[PDB]
Amino acid sequence: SSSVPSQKTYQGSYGFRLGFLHSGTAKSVTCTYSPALNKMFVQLAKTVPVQLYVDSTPPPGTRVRAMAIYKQSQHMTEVVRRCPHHERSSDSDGLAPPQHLIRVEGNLRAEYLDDPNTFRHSVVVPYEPPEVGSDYTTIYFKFMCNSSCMGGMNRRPILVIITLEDSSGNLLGRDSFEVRVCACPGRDRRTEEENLRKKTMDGEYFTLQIRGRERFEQFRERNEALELKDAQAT
Amino acid sequence: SSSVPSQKTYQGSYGFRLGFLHSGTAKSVTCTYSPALNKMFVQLAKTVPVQLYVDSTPPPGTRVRAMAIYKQSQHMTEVVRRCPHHERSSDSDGLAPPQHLIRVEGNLRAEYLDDPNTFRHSVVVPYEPPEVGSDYTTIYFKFMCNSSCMGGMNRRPILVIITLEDSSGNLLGRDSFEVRVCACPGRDRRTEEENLRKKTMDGEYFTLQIRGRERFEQFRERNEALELKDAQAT
Amino acid sequence: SSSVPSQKTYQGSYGFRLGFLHSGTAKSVTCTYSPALNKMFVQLAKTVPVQLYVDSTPPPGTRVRAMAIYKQSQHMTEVVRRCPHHERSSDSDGLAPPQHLIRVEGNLRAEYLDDPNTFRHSVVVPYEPPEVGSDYTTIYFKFMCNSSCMGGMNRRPILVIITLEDSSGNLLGRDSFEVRVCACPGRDRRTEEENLRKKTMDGEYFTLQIRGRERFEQFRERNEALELKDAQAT
Amino acid sequence: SSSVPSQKTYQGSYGFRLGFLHSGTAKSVTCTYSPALNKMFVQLAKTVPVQLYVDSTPPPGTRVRAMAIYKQSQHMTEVVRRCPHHERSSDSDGLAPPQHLIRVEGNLRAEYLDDPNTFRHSVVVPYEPPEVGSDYTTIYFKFMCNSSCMGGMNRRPILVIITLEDSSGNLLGRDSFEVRVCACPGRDRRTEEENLRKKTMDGEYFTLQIRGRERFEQFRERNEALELKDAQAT
DNA sequence: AGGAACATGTCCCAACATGTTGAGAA
DNA sequence: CTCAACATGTTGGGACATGTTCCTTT
Ligand SMILES: [Zn+2]
Ligand SMILES: [Zn+2]
Ligand SMILES: [Zn+2]
Ligand SMILES: [Zn+2]
Repeated sequence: SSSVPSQKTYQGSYGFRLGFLHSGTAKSVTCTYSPALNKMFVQLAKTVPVQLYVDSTPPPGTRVRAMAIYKQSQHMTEVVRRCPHHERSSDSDGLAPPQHLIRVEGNLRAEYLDDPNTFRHSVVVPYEPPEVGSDYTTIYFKFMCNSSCMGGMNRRPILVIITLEDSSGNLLGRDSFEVRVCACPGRDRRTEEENLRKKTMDGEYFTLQIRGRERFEQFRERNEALELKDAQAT
Repeated sequence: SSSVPSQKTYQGSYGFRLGFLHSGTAKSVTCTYSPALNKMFVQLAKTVPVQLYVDSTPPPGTRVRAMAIYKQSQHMTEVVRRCPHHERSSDSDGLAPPQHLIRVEGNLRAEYLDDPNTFRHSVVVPYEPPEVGSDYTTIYFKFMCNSSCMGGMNRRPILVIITLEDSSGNLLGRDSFEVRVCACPGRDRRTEEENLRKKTMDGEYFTLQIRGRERFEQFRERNEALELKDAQAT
Repeated sequence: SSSVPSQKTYQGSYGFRLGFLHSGTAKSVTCTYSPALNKMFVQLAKTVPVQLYVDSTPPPGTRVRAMAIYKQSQHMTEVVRRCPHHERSSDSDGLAPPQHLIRVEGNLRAEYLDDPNTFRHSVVVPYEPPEVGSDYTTIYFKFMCNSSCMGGMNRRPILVIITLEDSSGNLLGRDSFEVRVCACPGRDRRTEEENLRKKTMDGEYFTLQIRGRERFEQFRERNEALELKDAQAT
Repeated sequence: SSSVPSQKTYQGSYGFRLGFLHSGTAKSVTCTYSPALNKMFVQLAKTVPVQLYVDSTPPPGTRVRAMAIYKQSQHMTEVVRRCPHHERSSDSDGLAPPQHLIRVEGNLRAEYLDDPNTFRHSVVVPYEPPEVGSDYTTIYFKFMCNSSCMGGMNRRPILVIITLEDSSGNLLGRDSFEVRVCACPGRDRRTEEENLRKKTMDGEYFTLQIRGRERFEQFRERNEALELKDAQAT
């Protein structure tokens, strides 16, 4: 009640920042990212690949930490955790405590923390350099609850904070993205981007006609992302 | 689960890449390759010839490893293995462990690895130069499970990664192709190449509103570029 | 797992049976009963009045027990309990254990049992005679979970069994009705009674062949005979 | 070893037979019996009990055997067990061996064991006299595998031998019915009755037009019910 | 407080998917 | 060694299910 985890973006000296795959919005997609809202839509307990980018390799012993907080200010001080139901269910993973919302997949060096003061949960992993011929590293997350789970997130939007820190635990970089765990990411995603379009519509716009639905959605995706970089330029 | 090995193409210092041009005559193969999908269609336990291309002769001790991973991101962290039924089968030649999906044929120097940290399976063979009169080295594989095997791949599409490495295991080159092990390769290939065609024969147009003159310029050219390349499907 | 308690109607020596005729005025109830389904629609934790009818006054020590079981046979063996979230709620009045779904209201003699052999839950109260001027005894229930509560009933229809017994617990009578705890009782009732109607109004003509002259007569004396008795919408 | 037991409808002095609740060819189900085929279509691990009926209720202690045997004149020797895949799947129920096809939940009297010589699988339960306020008995059946699982029944038909046997285990009854555990008991059921009735249909056949998809099923829940009561040619 | 208008998890079933079997082609 | 017909588990997404928000109403 006297300290909330900072969510201010910060590239730092290593140009740290995140990247995500490109997905559709079909009623079959299990995970899909919206550059228009910097928000990930994923089904319960399904893999969420997050790409980590760097301009220069960080010092030895650098770790990456994932932590979730509530987006709305009236809930910001409330620790995000699993609901009574899903909490009362153990998984093959004997590493992550049954109360943690975020898990890391395929990494036995992962470590789950319960802050003794803030009581906030978080999972940390060693920073690994990109594979030879690659420009980024990628971590695979999982969210063990539906944003709607009663007794848990209870329909409250959450934000995921990814920090890059050194052996001492000092901040080296930080980025973030919103998350919504739901039954149909495709549907929910289309709905939100649809409500966003019918809003910031004002001014002089050039018109480009595109052939094909897939090609169009890519062009539209790259377009809405650019309109975001401007949304907060001043 | 287990971390995901890189699947990014990397020709490296030797311009490493794969080829799939092996006639039907001589060792009448029942498999077939589709360049339109970069996917091979083969039957369970049947020879699959793959061509290795390199610009200059690699150093002494170079090897060639083969590893299979699940294509879809929600399965990428799961290790690709054989199904219980086929695993306990006696189709084992001794050299290859009963749990490996990928096998090398006609090479007694092949070594099968069951990683102790990533739990991933793979098979390695010493790199061999092309035959006198050829500019490529052939290698023969065998897939011990149907892509549909329950308990196994379970109808989940897989991707085979071929990496070139030095005696130590350092990456020198990498390439890959999709694989589907079925009972009727010819059929399944027609169907999939057919579904691919229908996907690029839909003439529906969409309009996009672009803000900023320069931006429009960039997007337009991007489109004209894809446009002046649409007329070639004949 | 747990054996399934009998749900067969048995009026017994006292002609025991239930009734659901309680006006809206006085204790304005938000629940509603559908005789066309013998199913009660009520909201979470809201009073549900039920009438007890008997031909002759029962012996001293007679009690009335209430037990809920899942309707569908594939769930019948699962004990009906509250969900984790609502179970840890503070809506507990003390008398009733936090895990019980069914509660008795306005009766401090009510006893809650958590069977040590069947693990089934139930609540009992001493049988009380009708009020001067009435031929039925009223009892008030409270359902502490929504039929949709995950971790709990999980959208699975339940059935409430009311049994009349002697001081020892021997069966003297039994009756029952279905129950659905939802947020909008009125709506859900209309929908279900509506789906019931459409089920008994289909107007598509199909064909049926027979291989006899006698037996045919029976299915002949009923066919063009049921299409007559329809003095409801004509 | 021995051989395959009888399956000739032999009620005996005590008489014996069973029954199944209402089951329509509607694909809106998870199980259904086709009297015109004597085949119990049911999904995987979905409880599907059968009614116990007996005129002269045998002496307490008597038991009802239930076994599975292939109806094909070549596999009748092979024991009916679970596929290698599902075998790994160790269900919570430790009462039934993780290799037995049949199960019976919510019944401590459940008996499971491997034959000492032939090494067969069987389940036996004590004939519980119709309890207070009833007239018959009901046991909860299951099938932990599909009739198509490879490494198991492998697309091979089976019969559930239900013979009432005294405490000792001496013959007393003999009833039976074929089973086809699948994923679509509805479709599958009709896809058989079709080709079934497709044969032998030349002669005097009256007509009858029934209006009402449900009524049609009602005139079928009796007419066809007499195709086993009137059709006594053999 | 009764009730459209959301918000959001499940279900239905016609495709679709895919190993079998078998008769015919070169 | 190719197709046609089957035999059979899985899927895609519109329809349905179901708690929540908030204006209009006694
Ligand atoms: Zn939850
Ligand atoms: Zn297999
Ligand atoms: Zn609840
Ligand atoms: Zn099986």
